[PDB]
Amino acid sequence: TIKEMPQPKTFGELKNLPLLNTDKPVQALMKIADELGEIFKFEAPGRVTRYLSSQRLIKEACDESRFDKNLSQALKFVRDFAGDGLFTSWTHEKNWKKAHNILLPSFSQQAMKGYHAMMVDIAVQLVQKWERLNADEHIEVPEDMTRLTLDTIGLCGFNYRFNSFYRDQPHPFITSMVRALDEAMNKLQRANPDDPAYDENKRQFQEDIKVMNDLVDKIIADRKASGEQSDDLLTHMLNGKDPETGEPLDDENIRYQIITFLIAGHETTSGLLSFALYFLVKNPHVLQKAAEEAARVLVDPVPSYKQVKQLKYVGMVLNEALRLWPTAPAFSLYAKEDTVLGGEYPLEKGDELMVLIPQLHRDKTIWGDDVEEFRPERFENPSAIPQHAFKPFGNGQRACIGQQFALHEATLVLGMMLKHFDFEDHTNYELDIKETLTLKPEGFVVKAKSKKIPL
Ligand code: HEM
Ligand SMILES: CC(C)c1ccc2c(c1)CC[C@H]1[C@](C)(C(=O)N[C@@H](Cc3c[nH]c4ccccc34)C(=O)O)CCC[C@]21C
Repeated sequence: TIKEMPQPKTFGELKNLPLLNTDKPVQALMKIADELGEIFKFEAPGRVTRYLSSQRLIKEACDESRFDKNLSQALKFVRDFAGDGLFTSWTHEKNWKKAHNILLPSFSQQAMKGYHAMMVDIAVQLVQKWERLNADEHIEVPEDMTRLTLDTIGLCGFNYRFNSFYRDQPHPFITSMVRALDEAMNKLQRANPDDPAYDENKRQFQEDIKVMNDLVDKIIADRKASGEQSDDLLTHMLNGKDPETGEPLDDENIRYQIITFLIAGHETTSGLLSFALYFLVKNPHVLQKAAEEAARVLVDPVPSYKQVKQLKYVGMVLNEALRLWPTAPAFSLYAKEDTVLGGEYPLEKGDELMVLIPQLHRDKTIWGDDVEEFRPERFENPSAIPQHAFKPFGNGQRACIGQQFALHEATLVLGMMLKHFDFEDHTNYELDIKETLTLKPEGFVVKAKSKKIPL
């Protein structure tokens, strides 16, 4: 039976647009989904989209014969500096399939054996930082996790050291990247963007793009000028040929790929580690089980690749953090042809869908009544999970190319943190989720008491 779609409250001629005039739009859309259910229409002047929250409908949205990746307005604003890199390109652009074919082997689970030593380099810098704190001191969790994830992708990506553990103020490239990302996100709720009042924003945005291009173009030119073969993605991109076209990536597209990886490794991955540690300190029995696994498995001064693979419970902790607060919380699709969603909702070719991942991950028909509880054991038997119920890394050929990298890095770092320190929630931290490009537990702080185990 063809059904009328619910719609949240309207503001006359502005329709639903003012609902996203908020500093926590994902959390606002989750509350709307709680009220309206598995699908709702969102209208603004000149656009309509449909927000999906149920596994029943998202399993159909994930059918690549019926739906392809759409560039949200968010991605279109980020494309002004990420260009036709993998994340901000349409599936039909030549540079998407070329870069996908060239880079897939560099991002495989087996490729992680080659990045492992570099990931350990940065993970040891984090452990040494925390070992060197004085008794009276605390840890700023998202800040240190971001130092770690940014430095890991810089070193594994391009053999470039941001040296984030040597700094209070970000590296100048990172101040320009963060300010460009903040401008991109700010433009989503900026009425009259061509008001001369925004001339200062536009000048600054162009300066920040120039800072990013200048450093990345220099690193690519320097690498071509040296002939050096390294264990990094830049070597793979300079040498690689697409088997289909037989072509390599050009230097401009390589720059966009590097900027794309640095955005990804600065945002989503540090939020995963921040939320994982938040949930562990709030659930001491889970923390104890994870710490027991780390002590049993990590028997050497630094972890081996194989030891990280044997941190099964730590991997379940990470999946359970991704379930509750996935740090890339939505993605957009368009209908390839006219189609009916869920036997109830007719769509025309081109019609857009948004997948609200945190709400999908709270579908009680999948996870049961205890959906708000942090219970990593939910992931003990993943064959029991119905199709498309768990989507923190997106869908199909447009799924996260970085998934294996992100999870290897996070499992290694969290394993070492649990081996080396006991943790205290010394402030009884009240979760406050700040929304930018990503989600983070803003102001999350802990104390770490060394177990005095040498590296
Ligand atoms: C916990 C960490 C991460 C999460 C939750 C995450 C999540 C996602 C999601 C949901 C998408 C699909 C976006 C869409 O459909 O519009 C995506 C795409 C992508 N991610 Fe990640 N990501 C993570 C880490 C990384 C890392 C570390 C890298 C690279 C080093 C990376 C690179 C990418 C790229 C290049 C794409 C585009 C892939 C394509 O369309 O060909 N991500 N990610
Ligand atoms: C770049 C990646 C990492 C990213 C980051 C944040 C968001 C996305 C993706 C995609 C989804 C997006 C939200 C939830 C979203 O639905 N937006 C939609 C709808 C929309 C909101 N205001 C607009 C102004 C003009 C045109 C469209 C829009 C959209 O962006 O089209 C808005 C906040 C940022 C967020 C989480």
